[PDB]
Amino acid sequence: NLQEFLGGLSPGVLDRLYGHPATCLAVFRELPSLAKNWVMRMLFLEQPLPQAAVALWVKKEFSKAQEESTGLLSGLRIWHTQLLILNPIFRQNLRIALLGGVPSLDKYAEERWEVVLHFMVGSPSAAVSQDLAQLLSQAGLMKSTEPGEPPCITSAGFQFLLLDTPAQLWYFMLQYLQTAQSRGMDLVEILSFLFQLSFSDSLLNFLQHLREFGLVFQRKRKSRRYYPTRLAINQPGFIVVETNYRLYAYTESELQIALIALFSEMLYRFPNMVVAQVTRESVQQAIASGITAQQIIHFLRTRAHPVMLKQTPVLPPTITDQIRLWELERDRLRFTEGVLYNQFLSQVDFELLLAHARELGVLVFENSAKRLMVVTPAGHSDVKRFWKRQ
Amino acid sequence: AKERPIWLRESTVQG
Amino acid sequence: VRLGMMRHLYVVVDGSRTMEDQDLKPNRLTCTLKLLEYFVEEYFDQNPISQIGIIVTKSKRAEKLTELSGNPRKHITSLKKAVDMTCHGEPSLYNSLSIAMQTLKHMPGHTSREVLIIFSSLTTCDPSNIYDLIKTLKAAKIRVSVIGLSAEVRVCTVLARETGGTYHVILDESHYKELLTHHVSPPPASSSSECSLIRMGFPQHTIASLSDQDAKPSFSMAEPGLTLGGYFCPQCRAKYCELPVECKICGLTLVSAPHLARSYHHLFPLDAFQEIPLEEYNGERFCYGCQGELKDQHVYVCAVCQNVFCVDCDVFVHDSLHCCPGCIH
Amino acid sequence: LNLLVIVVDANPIWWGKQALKESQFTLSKCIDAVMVLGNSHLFMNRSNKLAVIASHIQESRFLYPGSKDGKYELLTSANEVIVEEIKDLMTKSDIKGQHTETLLAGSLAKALCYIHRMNKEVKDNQEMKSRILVIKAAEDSALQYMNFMNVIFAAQKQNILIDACVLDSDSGLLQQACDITGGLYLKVPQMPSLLQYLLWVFLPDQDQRSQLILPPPVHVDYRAACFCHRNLIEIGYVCSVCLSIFCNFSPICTTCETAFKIS
Amino acid sequence: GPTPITSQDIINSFQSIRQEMEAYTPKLTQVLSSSAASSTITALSPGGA
Ligand SMILES: [Zn+2]
Ligand SMILES: [Zn+2]
Ligand SMILES: [Zn+2]
Ligand SMILES: [Zn+2]
Ligand SMILES: [Zn+2]
Repeated sequence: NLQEFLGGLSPGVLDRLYGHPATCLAVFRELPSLAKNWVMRMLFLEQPLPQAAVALWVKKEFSKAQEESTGLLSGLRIWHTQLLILNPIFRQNLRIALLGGVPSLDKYAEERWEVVLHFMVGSPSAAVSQDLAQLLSQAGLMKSTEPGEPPCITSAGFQFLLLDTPAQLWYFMLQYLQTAQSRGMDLVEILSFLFQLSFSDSLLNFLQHLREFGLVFQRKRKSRRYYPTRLAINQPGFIVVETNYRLYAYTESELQIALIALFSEMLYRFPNMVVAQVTRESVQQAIASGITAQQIIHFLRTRAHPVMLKQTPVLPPTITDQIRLWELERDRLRFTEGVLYNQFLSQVDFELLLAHARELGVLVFENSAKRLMVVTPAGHSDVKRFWKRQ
Repeated sequence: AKERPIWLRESTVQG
Repeated sequence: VRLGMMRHLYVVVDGSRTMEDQDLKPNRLTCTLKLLEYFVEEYFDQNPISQIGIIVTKSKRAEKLTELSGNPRKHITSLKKAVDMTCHGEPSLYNSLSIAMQTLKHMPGHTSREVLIIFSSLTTCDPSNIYDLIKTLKAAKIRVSVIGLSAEVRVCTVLARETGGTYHVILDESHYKELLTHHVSPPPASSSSECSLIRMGFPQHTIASLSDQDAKPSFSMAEPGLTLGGYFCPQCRAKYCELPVECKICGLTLVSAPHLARSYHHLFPLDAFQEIPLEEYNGERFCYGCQGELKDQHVYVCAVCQNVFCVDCDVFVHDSLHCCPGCIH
Repeated sequence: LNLLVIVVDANPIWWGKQALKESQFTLSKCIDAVMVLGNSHLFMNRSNKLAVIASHIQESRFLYPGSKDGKYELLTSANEVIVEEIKDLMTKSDIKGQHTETLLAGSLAKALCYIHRMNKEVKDNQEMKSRILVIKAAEDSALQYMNFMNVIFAAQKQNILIDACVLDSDSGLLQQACDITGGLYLKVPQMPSLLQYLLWVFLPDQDQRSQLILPPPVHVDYRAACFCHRNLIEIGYVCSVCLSIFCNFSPICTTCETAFKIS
Repeated sequence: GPTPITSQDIINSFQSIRQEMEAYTPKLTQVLSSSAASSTITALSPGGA
């Protein structure tokens, strides 16, 4: 999540991020319910207050909310104990925010995002861009190994495909932000823009990337002014699932058919319907490719035709159950590397070694009756050294 | 009033 | 028309088998219970000094589900319990009316006695003739206003008109709310009905005098723990947890000042506002009451203040606020 | 979401007396505190909406239905409309010696219907929790008790809070209102520090007010007085027509003209 | 109802307030101060008034 991302940042970058007022408002908005009040309280105050007082302002009931919000803001480093005054920059910058100091767009965003997904799968008709190709490949969801040949999709790439467009886009931006620092792009500049969007050379490159994903659109030959799309700030289903492992996809887009074809066999193609059968051969292939069963049920669940919505569960339980069993069937044998110790002549010392292995956290399985245990090879030397020491 | 058994009523799959 | 400010109304509900039938969306018995809760909750909200008592008549027997009281929460609780009632038997109107008459016979003259019978099964098996009872009711000045369900039964037809009440039938569930909602208002007092002054006392809420000095510990008066402060009485000197409750000792009604002020809007009903669709020289595009643009060809005005009120404002003013905003000035 | 409504009592006579007194507290600061209080509320979340209402001896008018200073653009518009609107109302006004007491029930009546007008407009998906942050600044009017009493009940029926924040005089009638509807009450004695009371006591919404420690409710004296005298009476006599608290036994109560029969 | 309880002052007060707000938007400092805001918090404490 967005708040998750801010927490995983250094104090130096955070204070830099708390620049123009719009950022402080953006970070303020995500304060869950309580801390928003606390921010307003100690906003006009220039003198730190005791930590005990904050604790006693929340009734015993719903006390857990008092601590969790406090921990969240401590992570955000909004205030400091100073022994709980807010950051002088945040207080000042926030005070600036607090009285101080269309239909075409959505279609464009949906289409431009789709072509990226088209490229993700082996779709010959997809947008081609060297920067985009290396972006996805370096994003951890694609791999080429040969610049001349088009890249394939990694194990995580297939899972990314099934995720809903909101989470599908957000995960991509989250990966984009992390790699921005590695490639030499300042994280604060891009991160600050995203917040300001919700309402320089680095931005110009960043804006071009955002234009490529379809989140932003200048419409005026790349003018200074841009018009963000709906997805930039941050739909009815079409699949009918039958009890006999049949999917009737009411799809006109080639991408959705490509998605459904990942984990099912396509039988017939009609302009507003495609007949797909969820055969165990396909699903096992989909699971082998990297997909997780929960995603398949979720992917079919979210794109559920309205007719199935009235039924509960919308997906017939046997289909959902059967898909899971197909997943669990593959992993019947849980392979786990380890080192086995037998011929435990020292029965008394076997327990001592057992206790030592447990303390180190290396032991995986043990059998007291047979006086044997298995330890991962990583810790094999440690136990081997312990045995040699005697 | 003679409700269905647990196994038939709700899924028994671990997942 | 002078109304009965204080009224003692009994909501007699039939536990007949016909209530089992589902002509409406939910079970008929549940629906009446669900909606009767609205009337009970709303009944006191628009007449505090009044008191209500529910009766359920099933299997030819009329059992007092709840006695006369002033706490809507207690009555509503019984309604929730009655949802799972067996609802198997045949009602007896004579039994129901007789039960109400006994309790209402001893009521003070000033109060306006009433009864509301929710009739569901057209059949009425009774131990004795009801026409003798009907004569007694008129001498007892009890207003019985039946609300039939899916039947214009003759027996009830004479009952309402002969006894002075009003008879109605449920055209549909939505119409059902209108019928009961009408009975919420204090029915006008007829020529036969009389009025008299009623004694009452206003219980001043009291708490610990000065840091638990000369404190007044006590638990309640109808697992209540000790209470630092609570309503007292001019005469009982008894700790009453909540108001308005009749003195368990004096027999004198205890009621706070706001409750009496709640019913004044009945005395001074607001004159309806003439509806003129065209602008009619009204140069204010925004409604005066709500300062919102009028997107409809509709306007309302008073006879004194002569202000402009949209449909939303007029619907609100005559529904809840019971007063004209601007015309107050 | 929440629909806050700041029914400010901008009484020129009282606020003007402060100007003549040349006290530190002044109306301009009060509107700023309301302004900052208003900005913070919307600032909490996008879905929130607010409204501001003034009061005067004549009539009460709504004060509310790029980023030059750098603040949020939306808040910029609210400040402009409120700043200009209040000045017009204060500067322009007639004179009526007979009527000099501030009116608040009328202003509230404009507030209660606004939520209902706004409650209809809001879509079925989103449930709204409206509130009225009445900020009284002058004594109540005797003739307005009945009118004010009807609006309060309308609020309770529709579940709108009245968080009275009276100052410089404890309004016995207003403190009654906040109790009936579940609203908060507060008699701030440090008028210059008025805003900090607002951000603490009044700013948090109802869904969050419960999970918070706030000043305990003040005792409300539900006094009842006879219509002869206007003196507190503990045992009152009323008739089933007037429903009028009366001093002592009379053969017939004057307001009724009923042919009361002895017994 | 039951709830219980010169001319130039209206004129004098009305004119004085009329000229008060010709200076507006003092929000930067006039609305609150550290001393004034802090005093309110202390009052809101259980010990405070
Ligand atoms: Zn008593
Ligand atoms: Zn209107
Ligand atoms: Zn009027
Ligand atoms: Zn008297
Ligand atoms: Zn009278």
